[PDB]
Amino acid sequence: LPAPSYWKNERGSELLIWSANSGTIQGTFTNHAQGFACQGIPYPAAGSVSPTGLYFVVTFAQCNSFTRWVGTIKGSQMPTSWTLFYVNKGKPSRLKGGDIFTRVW
Repeated sequence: LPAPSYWKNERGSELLIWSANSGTIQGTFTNHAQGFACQGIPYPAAGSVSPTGLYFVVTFAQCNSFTRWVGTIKGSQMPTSWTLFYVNKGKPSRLKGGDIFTRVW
């Protein structure tokens, strides 16, 4: 994982990587989905990078949710799958999906 570096997915979410030394990732993630109560606020991204790939987790604190991405780095692209855990009648739920982050700088 190059660091620092900056990546965006197809939905326009941002991933800023500060460092990834000794395979611990220190990053900042911001969602930009209009309507999501935690969009536009930067949250820490934490995880691990290895020869096998990477994973990172972001907790959107004010929204009682977190997402974990797991994937790999292939040059300027970072394909990943994700699992979101959240709470609308106050009921927790899970969602699953995929993202490709592309390196911007």
